[PDB]
Amino acid sequence: AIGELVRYLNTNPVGGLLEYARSHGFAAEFKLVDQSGPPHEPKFVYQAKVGGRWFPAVCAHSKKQGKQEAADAALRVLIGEN
Amino acid sequence: SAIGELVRYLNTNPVGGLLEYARSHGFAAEFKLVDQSGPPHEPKFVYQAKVGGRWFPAVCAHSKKQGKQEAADAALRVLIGENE
Repeated sequence: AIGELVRYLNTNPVGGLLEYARSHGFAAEFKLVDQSGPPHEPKFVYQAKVGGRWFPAVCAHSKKQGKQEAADAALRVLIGEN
Repeated sequence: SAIGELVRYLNTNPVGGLLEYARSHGFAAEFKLVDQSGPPHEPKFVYQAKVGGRWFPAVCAHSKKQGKQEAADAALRVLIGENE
């Protein structure tokens, strides 16, 4: 359980968080909280929601990185709780 | 928690509501600045509430006062969703 959470924390945290959700029968989702900036310097704020619970919101410079940064924050919260 | 718990604070005093919730669990209610953007005369702020080891939905606002209010309201609505 904890081992499965640590496994993909670095290489693919979205994948690790999605598998945690799948193992418990609920969803992991990545809320796009905000988009700012001009095309040459876009900024996104993302936050994970897993099974009705919300996790630290994070910033990033792409949607793809934003989702991974949000998943990383969520996994670290979950690793600590377990 | 029972139907109606915390509903009193919605749209009247959401920050004070979250402060009361936090005290009932022995924690401070925290409002975290997540991001700031825009030019100095038209800022945008993203805030989210935190109570102990629990996090709540992040929200966007044009001022710190409005961001905290909205973050508190979003947090209360998550908590009210636990009522049954």
